Amino acid sequence: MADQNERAFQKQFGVNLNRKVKPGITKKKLLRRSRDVGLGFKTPREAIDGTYIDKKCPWTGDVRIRGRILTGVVRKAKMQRTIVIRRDYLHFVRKYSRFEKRHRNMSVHCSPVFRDVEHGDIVTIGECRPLSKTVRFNVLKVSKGQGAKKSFKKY
Amino acid sequence: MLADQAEARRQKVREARKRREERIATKKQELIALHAKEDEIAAKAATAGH
Amino acid sequence: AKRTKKVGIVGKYGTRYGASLRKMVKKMEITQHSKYTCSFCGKDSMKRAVVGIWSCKRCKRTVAGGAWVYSTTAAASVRSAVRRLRETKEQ
Amino acid sequence: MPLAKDLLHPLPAEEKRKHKLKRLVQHPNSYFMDVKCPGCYRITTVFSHAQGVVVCAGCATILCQPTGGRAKLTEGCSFRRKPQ
Amino acid sequence: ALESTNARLALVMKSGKYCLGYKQTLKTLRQGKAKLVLIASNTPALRKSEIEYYAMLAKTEVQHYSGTNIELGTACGKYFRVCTLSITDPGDSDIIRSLE
Amino acid sequence: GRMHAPGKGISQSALPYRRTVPSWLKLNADDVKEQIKKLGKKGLTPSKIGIILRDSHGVAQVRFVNGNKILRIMKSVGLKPDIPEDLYHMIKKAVAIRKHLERNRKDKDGKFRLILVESRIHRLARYYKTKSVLPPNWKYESSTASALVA
Amino acid sequence: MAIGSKIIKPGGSDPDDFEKSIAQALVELEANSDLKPYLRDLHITRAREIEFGSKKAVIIYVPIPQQKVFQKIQIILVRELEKKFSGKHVVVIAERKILPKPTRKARNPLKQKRPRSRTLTAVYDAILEDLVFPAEIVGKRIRVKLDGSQLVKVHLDKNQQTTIEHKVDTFTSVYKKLTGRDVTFEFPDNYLNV
Amino acid sequence: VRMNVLADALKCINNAEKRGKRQVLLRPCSKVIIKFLTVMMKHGYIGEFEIVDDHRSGKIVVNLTGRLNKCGVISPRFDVPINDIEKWTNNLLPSRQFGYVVLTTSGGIMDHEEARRKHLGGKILGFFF
RNA sequence: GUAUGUAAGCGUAUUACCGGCCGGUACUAUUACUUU
Repeated sequence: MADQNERAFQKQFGVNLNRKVKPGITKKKLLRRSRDVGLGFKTPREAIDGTYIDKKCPWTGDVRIRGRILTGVVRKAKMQRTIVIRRDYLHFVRKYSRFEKRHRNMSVHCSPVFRDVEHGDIVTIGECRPLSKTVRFNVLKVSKGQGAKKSFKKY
Repeated sequence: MLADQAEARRQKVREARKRREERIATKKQELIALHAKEDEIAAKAATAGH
Repeated sequence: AKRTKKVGIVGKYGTRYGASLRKMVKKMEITQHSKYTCSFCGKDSMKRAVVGIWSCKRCKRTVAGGAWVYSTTAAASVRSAVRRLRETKEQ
Repeated sequence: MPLAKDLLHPLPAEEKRKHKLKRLVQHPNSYFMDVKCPGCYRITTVFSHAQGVVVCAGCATILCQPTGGRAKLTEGCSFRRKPQ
Repeated sequence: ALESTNARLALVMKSGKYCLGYKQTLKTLRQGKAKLVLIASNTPALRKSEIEYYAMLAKTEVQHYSGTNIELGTACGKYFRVCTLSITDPGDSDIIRSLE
Repeated sequence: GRMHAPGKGISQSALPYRRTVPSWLKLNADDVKEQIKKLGKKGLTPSKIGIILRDSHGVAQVRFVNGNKILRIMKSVGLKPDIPEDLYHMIKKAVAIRKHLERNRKDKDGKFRLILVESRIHRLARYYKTKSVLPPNWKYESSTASALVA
Repeated sequence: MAIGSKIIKPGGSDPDDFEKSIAQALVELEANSDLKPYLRDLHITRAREIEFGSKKAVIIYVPIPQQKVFQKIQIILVRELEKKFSGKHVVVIAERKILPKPTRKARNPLKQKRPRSRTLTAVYDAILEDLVFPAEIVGKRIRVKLDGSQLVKVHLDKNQQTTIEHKVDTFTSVYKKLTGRDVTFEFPDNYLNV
Repeated sequence: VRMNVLADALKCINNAEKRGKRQVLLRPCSKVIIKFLTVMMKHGYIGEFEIVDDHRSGKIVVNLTGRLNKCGVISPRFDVPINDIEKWTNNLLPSRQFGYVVLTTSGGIMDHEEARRKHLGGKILGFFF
């Protein structure tokens, strides 16, 4: 992406790598501890390997993704570190004794751990600490990102 | 790069299909030829005579 | 931009000389300055030099034509008619 | 009768009268033949609704010329109305 | 009538071999590679008759085109105004012995 | 249906029940396969192969003798044309009648029908983009179409 | 060389007696040497015997690439088996395994989570197809009884039905134990073209 | 074309019984139709049905006792949340005693009587009296 | 004598342990719908 090059030096609160005085070394070069997303939700391994600062990320940030787990389809991948999902469902109105198909279009934060997020991906989103006005969610799993043909590379 | 590496696997798998088919084709010619040979050598000479 | 939907070329004449006259102009000023298929080079390189004269840029075959149009409507009919009378007199 | 079945065992004569698609199990009236042009030992199996302007093995002789139901098999040609 | 050649020229393009244009067509006419020469109805008077005469001495058959340059070229499927063709080896053709 | 016209008129292929037969047919699956390659190299479309082989041979159905339909056979050996034959023919007709309209403008019936021939291409192509047999956002436009046929 | 047992009989079961006996039968046929090259590749995975109310039918299980090869010869192989193994009607199926669209506790098809082919009924239709080799079931007309029972009419061609027409009765049992639905047989008696 | 195939066959059955005619040719017979038709058999409403294997989509010949006043098909298949079972049976069934409403339920295509015993509601396929 | 509706068997998703069939563990196509 960017080499986390913003006007400020991007640092995570409470991790300064201590060169000087404290017992030496077994490789990895990084004090980066990484998550178990645990509603049996498996981590993407780029969390552990992530140079990316993202303080609004649950993998690199001091945030809980708290509450409602919903599954939806990405309609717009356009934004740097957030995506739009449209969820479309039947709401049964008893009066009309038929439904109306109805939509809610909601912005949801894509941490840059999640790569090949493209419209039309089915994505598992969790309500998040409500992150920037229309962004009230964060992606807990990209369950699609996909390409059932594309997973194994076509000749 | 992606197309070249996806040629690299499938072309070697096509070579591998040929290897399977060569082994099957040689053991088709070979197993029938030796088996036929054991039955036949004395009997074929006799038939020609008759 | 399709800058003007209605006027096209007649925007030179802008506000002057009444709209109905300006519609007539639009057809004629399209047909003139237009590259026509030269029957004698098969290339569409024929452009209006002056009022009744169309010169093909390549082969330099210069053809006499209608004032705004390479082929005037009268001409096509004219040329077919003479040609047909020619056939019957001969055999 | 207006209770008049027996379409499970559908009577011979009627089925024949109807059409190729109007059968209980719709079965082709499109058969097979073998064509012999007597200068040639060669049999090529050609159809009466031909689908080919059929050249025999090497000889561009003719064999059949199509008309839009049954292709007319032309002149002095003998054929067996059977899948060989 | 005609139809005819639009179907034919597509086949020659696909299977066979082509040289278009006065300089190559003359070269193929000279060399004897040119089984057929096709001349536009348009070609500047001189070059119609040259290419006929290179052909007459070569004994190669000239086909005189019913249409323009754009018509020649669209038939070959090339976006270019073709004013001569040599068909040098057409592999499916009954087209080798044809006169429009 | 007949979506272009009111026409109810269905005439379609009655397929003979016996899925394996014919019994009389001396010829191997290799033999029929080989002819499909040869005729396809000669530039015959799979339709033209499927009809020619029936009459010349006996090939009753290509599918029955060798388990694979003509198009499948051609594809495996790599003879497959870049755009499936049914589009090629539709696209040929649209270009041809468009070229006719440039020559003979004011054929009001021809232009109306010009729309029908493009309209069917777009719809039929739309399906093939779903199959991914056509690369997604493949578009029929007239400029390119003229070249495509030839 | 000595193609007896433990060669043509496995890939299924290393015993039994029925499998071994019919293995010996095949070897007898192979001796004729016109029979030999075509027949030798054809492996039997297993053999089961069942009875239609007097006489037992010997069903043969085929690994399936073998099936296409088996089919061409089949009637000559079957006839010769019938005289040697008499009183037995010998019938050929090819061993196909039976896969589920979600059986159960929110649960899976998986292995290879299932193209069209890899299921139930393609096998079922193949079972009619292999048991009847030269006739082929022109119509197949399936009765449901008033007292909630389902029964199939299987309508046999008429051409070369002569080898399977005595076996019509046994096919009922061959179906009944393995596949299940009760089958009855109907012809059309004579070749009436539409 | 034939968006719901179900209704086209069951209309054919009604029209047939309106002549009095014991047989019908049904086109193009679905699984939903087969399950609809097996449900008929149980209550004796129709005689034996037979599905011919065209390699196309299956046709059916129906043998008809004539016990049936009329057979109707519900599309759209309205979501029954178990206590609309009672409302739907009242409206279109001639009696509370008799006549089966037919559903597509979780466990199969079953009558509302059978559905009540299993306690599995559904989406409504049909009505047979 | 039936009837089979109910129960258990047998044919690539009821396979595998541990503790004495039971009960976990390891478990598994997305949904809309529907069930509790």
